[PDB]
Amino acid sequence: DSSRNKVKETLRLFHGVCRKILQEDEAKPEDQRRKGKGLRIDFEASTILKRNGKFLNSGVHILGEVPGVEVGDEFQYRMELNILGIHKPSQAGIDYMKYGKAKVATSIVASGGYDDHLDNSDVLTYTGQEDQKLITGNLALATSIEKQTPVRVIRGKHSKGGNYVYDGLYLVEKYWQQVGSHGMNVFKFQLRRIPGQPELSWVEVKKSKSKYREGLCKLDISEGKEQSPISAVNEIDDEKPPLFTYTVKLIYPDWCRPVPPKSCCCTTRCTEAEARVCACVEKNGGEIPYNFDGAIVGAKPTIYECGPLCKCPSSCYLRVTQHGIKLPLEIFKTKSRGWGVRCLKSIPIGSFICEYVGELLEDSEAERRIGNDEYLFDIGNRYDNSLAQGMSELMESSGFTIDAASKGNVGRFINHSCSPNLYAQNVLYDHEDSRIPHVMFFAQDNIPPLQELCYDYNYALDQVRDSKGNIKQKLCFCGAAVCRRRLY
Ligand SMILES: C[S@@+](CC[C@H](N)C(=O)[O-])C[C@H]1O[C@@H](n2cnc3c(N)ncnc32)[C@H](O)[C@@H]1O
Ligand SMILES: [Zn+2]
Ligand SMILES: [Zn+2]
Ligand SMILES: [Zn+2]
Ligand SMILES: [Zn+2]
Repeated sequence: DSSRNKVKETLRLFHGVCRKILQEDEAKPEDQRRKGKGLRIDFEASTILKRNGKFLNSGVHILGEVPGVEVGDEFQYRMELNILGIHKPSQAGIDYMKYGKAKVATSIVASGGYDDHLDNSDVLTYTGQEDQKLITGNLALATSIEKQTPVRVIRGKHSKGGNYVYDGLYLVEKYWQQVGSHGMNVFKFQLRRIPGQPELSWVEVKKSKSKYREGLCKLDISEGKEQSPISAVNEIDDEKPPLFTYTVKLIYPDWCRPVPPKSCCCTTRCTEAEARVCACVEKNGGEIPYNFDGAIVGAKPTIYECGPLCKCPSSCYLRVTQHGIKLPLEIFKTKSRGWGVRCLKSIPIGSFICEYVGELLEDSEAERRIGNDEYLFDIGNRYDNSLAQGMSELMESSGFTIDAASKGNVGRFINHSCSPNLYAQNVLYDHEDSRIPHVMFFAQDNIPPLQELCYDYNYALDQVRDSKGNIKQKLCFCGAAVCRRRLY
């Protein structure tokens, strides 16, 4: 029930610790950094979580589906498999457990180039293990043929971007022996995916790359304004996306034209390591809030980026959300929540998605809203310090509203979930007005491709009111195992 949430939170804690350790290394002068000399942030984070009892399913083998782990789930590090107890061994490709007097495989890691042909997508050929011997793992995978017991398959790319993918449950059908190219016998196993499971994510991505893709009903809702086109897909009905004036960047009315923020004195990328003063690093409380790869280290009340009069180059480490969308986004028709947003590739945890763009207005003007309050985003105090607290145990609301009813960007189409994979992060760079930060969405999960993007709308129950002025209700259809059942 809450096992999905405990899995996601466990991973979130792991990656938070990883990015903290890495931040710590990136703050050091290049000469004293450990990244070169065998820094293993995954192993340190792993150790920290283990020594605090954070590992799930430890000391127990599971055959078949693991609670809270779903088909399509992606992992950046192999040790995540260890932390969740999906796949116990540190290095070995095959994991197994006792079954009667024998042993059957519970899990395999097919690391590498995988076959990408669509008419064989349910079938997998797996190499075993100078001759390979029918012992331990190989023997267990062979016994799986006799028992017809399910095997978990994890696809491993030969880093950071969707390195391990859980592809679901397979049955082992046969095995044989042949000379490998190293010159000795190896074992080969044929597995078949069990019918009834969600489609493989690589299959969906592959089908999505075609121009004859099912349901494709618009090439670019951006109308050529975003640097990459944002398409629209509808496999549900024949409805087309709502019309609105697409707006890439937030445009300030004259009542809040930016007063020029306090600038920067660095001729190159800002970092803690370079020792002369950077004002923008002090704005962030003496830290760089991003890792050097662009990922947010961890949610904060406010992040300060370098602005228009900082002498920094575009690739400064404090310049991230200001460069706009980089992911290949698209909107698509949901069954019961109107239009939603998703991405055509994996999104690494910590990645910036997009801004909530629209017309800025004061609250008072906000309470007089007529027409569409579906696209009203109230700024102020969405910061969630849960993760920061959890990690510490290991180691002012705003009146203003963004109205995207008439003018906005793709962010207006992002739906609500009670178990969200995104969060809202306040960012300042072209001004220092605390009342009206940019609302920047970041990933708080490693997001598999084509998984719907969602954040917490954070409405208070029984405070959303009628056209005539009284309490209104709306049900939440987010489908999460722990759904709070009402949107407002
Ligand atoms: C900012 S709009 C998001 C895009 C919208 N779905 C559309 O088609 O234009 C918010 C509206 O989407 C719908 N919505 C978003 N999340 C929902 C959820 N979890 N359950 C039910 N409706 C949802 C609600 O009607 C809500 O008023
Ligand atoms: Zn800078
Ligand atoms: Zn600087
Ligand atoms: Zn600066
Ligand atoms: Zn819900």
